[PDB]
Amino acid sequence: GMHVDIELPLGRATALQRLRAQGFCVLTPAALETLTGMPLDAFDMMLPYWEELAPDLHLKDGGHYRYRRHGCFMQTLQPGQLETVQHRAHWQPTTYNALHGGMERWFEPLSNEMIHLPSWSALLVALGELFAKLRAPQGGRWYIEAHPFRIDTEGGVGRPTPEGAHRDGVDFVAVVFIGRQGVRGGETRVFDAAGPQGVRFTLEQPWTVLLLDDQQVIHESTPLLPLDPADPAVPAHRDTLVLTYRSGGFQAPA
Ligand SMILES: [Cl-]
Repeated sequence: GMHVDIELPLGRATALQRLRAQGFCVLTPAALETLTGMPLDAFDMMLPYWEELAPDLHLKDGGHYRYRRHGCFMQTLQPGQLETVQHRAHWQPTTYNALHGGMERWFEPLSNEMIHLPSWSALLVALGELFAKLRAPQGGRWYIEAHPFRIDTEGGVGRPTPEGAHRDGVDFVAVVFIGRQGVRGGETRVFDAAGPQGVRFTLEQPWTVLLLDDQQVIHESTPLLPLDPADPAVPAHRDTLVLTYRSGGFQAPA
């Protein structure tokens, strides 16, 4: 099988061995603290922004209601720096073989206050430094997109993704579990992209992080189901943060 390190904290060197060997690993909240040098209280400062995400009104597929925001960055590895870049669209071609065309989506920008938190930079930088140890990006630069999400069961019906498991068309992905209430389901699955092996596990502790080598694994999560569907007024949602890292540039039409 494959290792789901969801109970014990991985150090950076073990996390690297895991990503090389199986193409993903899980960092417990304690492992994230150790990796980033930031205590969990500093990460908690980000939580109120998940109450202010913008509705994503682009799809009308009868799925659960989606809220999000979007922001992009460039990380330089030596000398280390992280900087914002101008707000930009997110590309969604029907295939990562696409050179041109496809859908470009404008979302609302991340809160400026959130991106100036110490934990925000600590998070993006530490993960970039880790990922560059597996596969160094061209010119020592990562192009990073951040997608904070809330999926709310107050409306819509959750169904399996038509496409099944996906990759993101980048080099590395981090899925950070931010929180959840009033729901079950939302189980993550990670599969070997070139073999039959897979794992299932449910992220439950805030600041648990799933690290993915986007060229070696594919992933998905199962639909949410309200714990108390009989009662509307009880909040029922799941919060995540998806960070993508890409060499060369942001995914974009030529
Ligand atoms: Cl690609």
